[PDB]
Amino acid sequence: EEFDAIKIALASPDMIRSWSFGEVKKPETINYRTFKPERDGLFCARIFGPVKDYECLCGKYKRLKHRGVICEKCGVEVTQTKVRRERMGHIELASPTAHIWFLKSLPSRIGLLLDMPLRDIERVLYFESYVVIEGGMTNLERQQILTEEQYLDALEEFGDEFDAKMGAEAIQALLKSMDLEQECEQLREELNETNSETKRKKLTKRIKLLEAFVQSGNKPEWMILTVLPVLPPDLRPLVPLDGGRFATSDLNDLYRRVINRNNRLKRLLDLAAPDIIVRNEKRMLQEAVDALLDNGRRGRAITGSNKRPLKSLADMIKGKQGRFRQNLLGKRVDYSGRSVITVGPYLRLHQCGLPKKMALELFKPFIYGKLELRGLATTIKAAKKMVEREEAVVWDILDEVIREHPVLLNRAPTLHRLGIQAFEPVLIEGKAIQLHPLVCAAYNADFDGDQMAVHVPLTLEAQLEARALMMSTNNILSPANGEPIIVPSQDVVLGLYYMTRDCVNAKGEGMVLTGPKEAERLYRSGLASLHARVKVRITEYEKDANGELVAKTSLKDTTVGRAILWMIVPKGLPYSIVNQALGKKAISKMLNTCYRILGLKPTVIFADQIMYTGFAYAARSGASVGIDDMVIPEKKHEIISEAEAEVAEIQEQFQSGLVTAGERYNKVIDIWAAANDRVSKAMMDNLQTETVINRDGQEEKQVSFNSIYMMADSGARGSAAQIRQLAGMRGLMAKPDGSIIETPITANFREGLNVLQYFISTHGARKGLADTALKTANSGYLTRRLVDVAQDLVVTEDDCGTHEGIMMTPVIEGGDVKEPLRDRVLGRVTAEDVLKPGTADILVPRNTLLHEQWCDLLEENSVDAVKVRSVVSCDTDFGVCAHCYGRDLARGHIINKGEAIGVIAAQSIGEPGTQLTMRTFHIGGAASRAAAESSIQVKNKGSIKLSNVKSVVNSSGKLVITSRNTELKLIDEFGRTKESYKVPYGAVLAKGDGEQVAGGETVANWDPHTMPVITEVSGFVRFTDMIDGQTITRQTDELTGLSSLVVLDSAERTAGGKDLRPALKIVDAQGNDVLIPGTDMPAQYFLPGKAIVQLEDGVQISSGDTLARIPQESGGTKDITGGLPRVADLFEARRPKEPAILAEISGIVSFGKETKGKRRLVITPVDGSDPYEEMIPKWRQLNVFEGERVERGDVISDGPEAPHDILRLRGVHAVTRYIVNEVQDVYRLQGVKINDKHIEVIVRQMLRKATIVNAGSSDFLEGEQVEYSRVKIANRELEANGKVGATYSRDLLGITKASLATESFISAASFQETTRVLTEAAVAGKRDELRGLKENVIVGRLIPAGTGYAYHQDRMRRRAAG
Amino acid sequence: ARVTVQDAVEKIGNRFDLVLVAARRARQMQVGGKDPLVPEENDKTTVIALREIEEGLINNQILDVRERQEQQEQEAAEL
Amino acid sequence: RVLDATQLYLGEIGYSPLLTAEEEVYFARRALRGDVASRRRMIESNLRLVVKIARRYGNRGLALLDLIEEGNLGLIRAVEKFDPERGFRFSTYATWWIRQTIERAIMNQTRTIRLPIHIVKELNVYLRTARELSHKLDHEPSAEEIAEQLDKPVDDVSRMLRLNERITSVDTPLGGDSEKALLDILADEKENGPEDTTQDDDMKQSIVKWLFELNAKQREVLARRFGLLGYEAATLEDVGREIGLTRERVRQIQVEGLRRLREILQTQGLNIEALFL
Amino acid sequence: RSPGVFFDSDKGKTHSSGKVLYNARIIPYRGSWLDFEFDPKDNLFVRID
Amino acid sequence: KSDDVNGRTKMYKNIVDGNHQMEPGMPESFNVLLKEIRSLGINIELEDE
RNA sequence: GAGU
DNA sequence: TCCGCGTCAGACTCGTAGGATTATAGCATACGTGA
DNA sequence: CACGTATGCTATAATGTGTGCAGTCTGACGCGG
Ligand SMILES: [Mg+2]
Ligand SMILES: [Zn+2]
Repeated sequence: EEFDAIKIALASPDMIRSWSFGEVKKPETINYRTFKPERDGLFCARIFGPVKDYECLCGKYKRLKHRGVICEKCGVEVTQTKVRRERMGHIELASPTAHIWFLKSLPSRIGLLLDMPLRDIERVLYFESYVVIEGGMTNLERQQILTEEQYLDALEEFGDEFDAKMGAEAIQALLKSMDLEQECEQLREELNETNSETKRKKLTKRIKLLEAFVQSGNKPEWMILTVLPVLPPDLRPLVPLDGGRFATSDLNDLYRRVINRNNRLKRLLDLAAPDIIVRNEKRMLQEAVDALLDNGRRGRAITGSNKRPLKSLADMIKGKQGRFRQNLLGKRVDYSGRSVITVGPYLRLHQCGLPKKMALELFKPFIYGKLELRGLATTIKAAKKMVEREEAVVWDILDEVIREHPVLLNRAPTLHRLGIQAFEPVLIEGKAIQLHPLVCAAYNADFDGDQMAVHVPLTLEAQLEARALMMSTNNILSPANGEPIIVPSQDVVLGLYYMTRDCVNAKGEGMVLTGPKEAERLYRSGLASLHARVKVRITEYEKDANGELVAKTSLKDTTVGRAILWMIVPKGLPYSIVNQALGKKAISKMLNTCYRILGLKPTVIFADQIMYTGFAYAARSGASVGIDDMVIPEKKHEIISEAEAEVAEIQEQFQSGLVTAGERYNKVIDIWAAANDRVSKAMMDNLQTETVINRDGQEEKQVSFNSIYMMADSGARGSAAQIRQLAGMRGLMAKPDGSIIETPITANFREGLNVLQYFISTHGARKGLADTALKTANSGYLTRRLVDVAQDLVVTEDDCGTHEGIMMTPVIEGGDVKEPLRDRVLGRVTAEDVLKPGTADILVPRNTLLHEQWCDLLEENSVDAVKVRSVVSCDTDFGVCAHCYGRDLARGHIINKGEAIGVIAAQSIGEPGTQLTMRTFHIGGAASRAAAESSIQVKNKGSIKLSNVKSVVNSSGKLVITSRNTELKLIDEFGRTKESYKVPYGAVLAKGDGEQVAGGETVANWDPHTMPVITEVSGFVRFTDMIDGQTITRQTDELTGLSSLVVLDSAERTAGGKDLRPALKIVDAQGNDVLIPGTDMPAQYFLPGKAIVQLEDGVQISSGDTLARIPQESGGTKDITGGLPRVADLFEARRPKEPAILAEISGIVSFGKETKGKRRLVITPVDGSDPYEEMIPKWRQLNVFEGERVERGDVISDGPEAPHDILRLRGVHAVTRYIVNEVQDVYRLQGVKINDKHIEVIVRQMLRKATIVNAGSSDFLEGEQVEYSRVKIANRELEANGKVGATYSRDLLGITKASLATESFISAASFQETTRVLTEAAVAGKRDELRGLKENVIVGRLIPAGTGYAYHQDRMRRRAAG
Repeated sequence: ARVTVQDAVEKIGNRFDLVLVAARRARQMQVGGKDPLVPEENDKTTVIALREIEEGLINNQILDVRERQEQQEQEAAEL
Repeated sequence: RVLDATQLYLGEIGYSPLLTAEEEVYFARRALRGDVASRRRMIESNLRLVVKIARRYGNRGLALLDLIEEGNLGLIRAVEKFDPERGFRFSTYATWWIRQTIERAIMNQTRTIRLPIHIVKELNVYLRTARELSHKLDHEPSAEEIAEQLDKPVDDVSRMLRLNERITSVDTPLGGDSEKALLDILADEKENGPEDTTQDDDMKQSIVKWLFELNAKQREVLARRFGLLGYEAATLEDVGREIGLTRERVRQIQVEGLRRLREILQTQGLNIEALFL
Repeated sequence: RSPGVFFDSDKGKTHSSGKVLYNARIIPYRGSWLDFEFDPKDNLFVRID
Repeated sequence: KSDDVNGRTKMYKNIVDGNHQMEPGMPESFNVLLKEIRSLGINIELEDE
């Protein structure tokens, strides 16, 4: 029953007969009258076994009294009926048949192995034409197709000494006679003469096929079927419905087809039929076999009366409905329930309300066993009837069993592991599950009718798995980011906000209280408001340098409310944390602080307390929503009438034919966009600080206690954006096009929209909602791919003993520090003794987990950058070490060995995308774009420091930059980067490089809706390849007549001017070119498509003038829909459409020759003196200027980088950090926290494989691709033995191909592409020894990770020692 | 032990091994009827095993010791 | 290039020459007398007739190609049993064999559960009767309305219309949503689930334990008869094979074991409690 | 979709050229569809069904 | 909980006997998978230990 | 059709 | 080497209802098992 | 023998399919000319 590994190989005719326990010779299923199996039919009991246990058909031998007996009368063995799902049969085919999977499933396999095109084989198979098997006369060569009339010619002339045949017989004979050995050596010899790239691929392909064929012990004959296996009856059942009807599997219709045509062929052969008829029957037989194996593959799938194509064998393995996806990696499960969920605010964090009726049924066997131990139930039938009657004593027993027994709650969809949590159940009368509020966040559960699923862990092991790993109290922190996922929301935040926040005097200002208990006493007595500003004596407890906690006592100036909340606060936390007015953002930091100082128990109790008090005071507060809470600013109608006269001015300027339609569109949209901000700001000043109505002496100003403001400000619910629509102006809506409507919604929701404003709202709304339903599937597919590629990766070792790691640096995207070095590096092993600036004393050690204390020290020392141990640089083979990974973010300490990290990583990366696809879309309505980045303003005074910039002074007297990627740093006094910006091309700098600037001053200024082409030289403009009609167009106006030129691209361009590049050439007064200073490049700026030009031919220019203005339409909502495709292209390692060029080797740059403008590059390094040339397109312009010391991987031309090139030139750390940063840019744009180490896991899996270029001491040799783990283990044994070392190159693989590259074919087939995977594995004779998780889940065994790592390593040592 | 398992995890260390050790002990009380060290206070075998590990009475190594002790004394008795 | 099995076959038959009366008789004389060529030429020439007829018997049970092969087999029997000396033409004679062979094959293969020709032909006459009845009775005909018309038993008519109930496919999904089909709801009835299996274990172990509490002789006369502890289920007279060798004394001791065991079930709390079971 | 005629065009079918290829479709209530369409080289083609 | 037919009944009896012992085997769907793949004419065998 |  | 045709993928649980259709002549002599 | 199941034979002349639908989905990645 327990086996070690699984092999797939080709089924021999002989092998198929081994499984068969009888030949089916009849289409008969059963007798119409006695529904008993028909003789030698598809359900024959004489072949597949007895229908009833230990009973023959005719009923001569019954029960175990006759054990192995074969009834002489009926011919049925008396055994278990179980065998009818087990025993197979077979069919003897009168003509051989091709196995469609090894014919149509590409690569052709049968064609690839004969080196015969597929078309050619089929023409042979359908009996269109003859194929030569052996022309002894070299006059006719092998595998040469002869038509009907070509066979008649050679037939008389040569005849005899040529054998050519037709149909499956021919190809099978051709396969049989081919000698794999001899042809192998022949092809190897041909490979040596002139191996062109594609010739060498196809030759190496057939070589590996021949080698693999001899190693597999598969024979080519077996590609052709002479014996056809029959699936067991119960696996293709014919069962009677209640209504006297029958229902049967489609396989039975398909088997019947095949048997009828095959037996008819036997008949036609016995009858010596004429050949055309024989042929048609052989075609028919091949059609029916092909239909039976894989229906919709070769042509039209054969249909039932329903129109629908019959489901074939291949279909039952293939796709979602197939065995793997549906019945084997996911299952229907016993001891499972589901119901509506509702709140249980009374519950503690480790509890859930479980309906009595539900729990009575889930724990049925436990109740029966306890009932027999109490002697209440005599037997199981009596126990059953006692529970059916629901007797009073049974409830007391049920109550006894469920105590200390954890149950699993699950919510769909299960995106990360927290989607399942364990609780201790609390029995409740009533049919809905009660959920703890604080874990609503992990489940994404809101009680608008949500339902959840219940699972009972049965075994002692399962119970302890639930209580220790999966209990809600044990799982607080997100595994994705080191952040507490359990955080108060909604009413809880509102209550605490209400209590902490202060008010002017109110009841009992400036009183003095003995303890927070006197404060509570005063409030509930009615002599003090919660917002009274009163001084109280609190004793806070601060932790000292050692374990001992220090207590201190002082007079704090807080309010009554804050004093009462201090009672919930544990001793150990400072009083100052509650002394501010508390919002959601402050309460999360409260919980974090609590967790790091006190630990788990205190945090859990504290969290519960916070929930109780939060609700309680929310309800006391009497907080409500009236229409008077939505306050319109008095100055709306003025702002709007003004903005309306303004838009009228530009409409009038359009009607005059001066301003173009596009300019007016842009300026009307700008007017309204500013009007909207002004109205919103007016509402928010009038609402935020509208309590200008206070007291004590005379009038004072304070925060408004308007309900909706409190809700938004606390972070309980709503935001300023929502309030804009409610009380302010709704704003500009977006069309389904994405384009924005010119006339915005002037009204708000309190005011009420009119028919047109509402109709316009609809578009955006429904686009959002449709995005939720439809896009969630692309995101989920990405989760699935990710999970599949990181499956196997588990913590295997403690310490790999590697010195390797990636040098991380602080992240400063935009301007605000997005990812601090500490935040990026926290809880990461520090590889290599990394000290302080002055290299003369070790600051930090080697293997040392970065703890919060250590990270705090890094900030005091101002560490620039740190080498940190990463998953990618781990040496552990078949997994990673705890050190290279670092902290389990979900635990708050160093990861445990055995934890299945890859799955965690893929879940962590995938979930946000999948969930954000639903968030800003059911809710996604109002369109609020923002991209008016015109000028950069510096805030901290400092010296201007530009990097990778090549500007040039203009006529005006300003530093105009002529570089694409230009960055602007902000050096301080000592000298360290504080702020960083992105200066685009053609930007005007106020000061130059090294110049000092003051705070709040525009350093850089430019136009956002335009990408200028700026010159580097002065003189006149020449038109080259700018023929009117072919490449450009022309349009004039009136009296004077200013014409603009618009450059057409390959879309709007004729076939005449396709190879013509349009460019504005610079010339001097004479008419000759103007050399660009210090280069042999005549000045020529190539204009791209849709480039608008105002200067016509023959116009004088200075350096720094704008030649043309390329439009920059970027009015998108970005959101998520658009980001995930970027992410998917990264993880799939797609080379971009115009990749940048990079230097392959270090040395000295030499420009060479040109093929009509196409740039050759004759590059000559110093030590590697032999030259290296590369062809470059004519129009692609290089950023660097030749004659240069180039490092490996210096950017030559601007463009996106292919991850493959990055790996190939600058190695692993380079490409790992490219993917990490580029992906993280997307998720950071959406405010999603994912640690780099997760993306680094997946990257490692992408870099699994490596291609060997040059032979080792093993049988690797040129061009084999093997796992890097295996070749490094080989290189360990080579170092010890010497011999020929193996030279190799690591290869990057996209997620999909990387998952298919795993040696495990069960894993590969279960993912996707299943037909192809199983043919490749079957032909290679591949054996899966089941190391991976997928594989073990499929066979229903113990996982090789987590709990299972103990048992699985104990098996691995049993395996190692015999 | 019931609500929070953190201190029990801090005794053994590996959550995964804590589960195996507490399951093997709970099986002893469930089937062998092996006597509890801590007062049960009406708790199930699983909880007793976790309390025993928290207080540091049960250990993978200690279980293996008492396994050979009792098995070897039975071998002695047979011969 | 044509890779359609049908178009290729139809092309092949197209290019064989159509026969005249005297050609048919000349070939056929030698064909009956055994001329390999003669039978082949007559068959290959008259394939086109087969296709014309198989095209009229379409959209029913099998597909066109399937029909054409069985039709060919009919034409073969016609060439084997043709009478050249009779003045009657070949085409007329072959028509019978091809229609005949096609109809007979469409009766055995058209149905997943093979219906014998007798049942099928019976049914067909009931059906054509029903068509005439429906054409004068506007509303469809009842089982008794058909039976009344044939003067035949209502059970005969109803049993035959029962056999006409056509199969449903297990794999055909329900509810327009290609989600769950019959397989996905149809439960294993033959193999019952673990509550029933475990009940039987408890029942069998209960009676085995009851014999240990009953008299040794009573447990060696009651268990071995029913085959509970013995190997073979014996009867009152057959318990004489073991050691009993009695007819009266075996019958008294079987029932004496039952009377003491009935009071063991009245006291434990079953008897009439486990009577409903 | 109402039977009749309809003039359509994928705006940049081949993303490489990005050329707008115009097409016509005659949609009957019963019968074969009749399609007219441009190629990149501006050659008018006809396709049935 | 699912396919293992031996496992489910044995487990049930263990639950009624208090002992929550795990007595697993092979899910019946995998046995089917194998039979389906051999019906395709691909030899898939278990190599034991 | 129910919650994403 | 580039157009063109082919094949392959496209979240997770929950609900509801059961199922449709056609038509195969008519009669005379065999083939097989129980009695 | 009988009851159910099968095999058989017809003699005007007849001699190349269609048939009922599919509705266009899409972005990607290989594979023959
Ligand atoms: Mg909801
Ligand atoms: Zn029998």
